[PDB]
Amino acid sequence: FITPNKEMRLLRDHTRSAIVVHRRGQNSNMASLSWEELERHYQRRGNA
Amino acid sequence: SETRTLQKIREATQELLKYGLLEEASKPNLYRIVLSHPEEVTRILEPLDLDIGIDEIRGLLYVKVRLDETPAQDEWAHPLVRRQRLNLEQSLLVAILRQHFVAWEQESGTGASQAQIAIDDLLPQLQIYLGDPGSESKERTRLLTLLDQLKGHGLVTSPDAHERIVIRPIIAHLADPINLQALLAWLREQIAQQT
Amino acid sequence: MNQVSGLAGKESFILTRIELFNWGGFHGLHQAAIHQDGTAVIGPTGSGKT
Amino acid sequence: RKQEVPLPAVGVAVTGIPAIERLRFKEVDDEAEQTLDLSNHAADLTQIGD
Ligand SMILES: Nc1ncnc2c1ncn2[C@@H]1O[C@H](COP(=O)(O)OP(=O)(O)O)[C@@H](O)[C@H]1O
Repeated sequence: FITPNKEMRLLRDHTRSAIVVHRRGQNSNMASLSWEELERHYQRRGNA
Repeated sequence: SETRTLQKIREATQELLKYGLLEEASKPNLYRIVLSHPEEVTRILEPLDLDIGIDEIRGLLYVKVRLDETPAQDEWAHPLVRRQRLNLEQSLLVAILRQHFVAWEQESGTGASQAQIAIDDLLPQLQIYLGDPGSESKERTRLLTLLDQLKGHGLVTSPDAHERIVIRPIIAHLADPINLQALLAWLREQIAQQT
Repeated sequence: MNQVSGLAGKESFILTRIELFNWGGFHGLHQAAIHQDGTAVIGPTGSGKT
Repeated sequence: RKQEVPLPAVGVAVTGIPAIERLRFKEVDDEAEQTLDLSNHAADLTQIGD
């Protein structure tokens, strides 16, 4: 599935890995992660 | 005896095939007649896989290949229309003329009467990419022969009595204008890097 | 969910990797791993998903 | 012996119709270097807006 950050809660329950693609200037980068690793990342963000 | 195509339409079609374009600027009688009978000219050209594209804004008609709508062939091939690749100098000159034409249109508007440009103005610009071949008598002669070669394709008029040319409308409809920009900028960057 | 996931990887070919090189906005070499159980692609507008 | 005789025109070939599309521009080649870089692009670590 492709989605611009919509229905994230729904994808989380029927897929096991996400491909986070983000933009910086003219270049684009993609990083593949599991939902749980991204959860750990969000928990680190939670200390802010 | 049998019906014959109207003399004026036959003349217009033969002219259009010979030179590849008509212009209200220099051939009003035929150009207007063609626009008043588009279905006749398009019927005449369709058996040959040719078809007129019309540019009402700039007052121009030009032939183009009428081949099938994006068939299995990704690029068209036609028996009569023999393709060409302009040599390097011709490409540079066409790119310079094209950017001059676009820059002028940006100000006076699309289809505005092109301003006459002097020969002296172009040699400094060709020098930017070709250097000095050895003398003015050589560079001016080269520029003149290049302009005469281009006039064959219809991109520029002949130098008038005072050594100024005018850019023809047909330059706007080149096959891939993006190529001119790319090569021109690339060579400019090359010279700027080497200097 | 996994009771149905047994079909994937067993019966049919599953896309498990895509690799790009100077494709679109992806300069250099890149690669995305596709989980055999279904993958989502997320990112803000105009980030290269399409 | 370079006069022009009044013989007819037969086998009149019509070719080279000057369609403006038929022109292609010069393909000046570049040979300075090569773009060997295919690093992993490890800068992709997640840092995205809130
Ligand atoms: N070939 C192209 N033509 C037009 N724009 C392009 C092209 N390639 C890249 N772009 C740019 O790069 C991105 C390509 O679209 P994309 O980001 O993949 O859509 P989406 O938002 O669904 O991910 C856009 O930001 C676009 O501006």
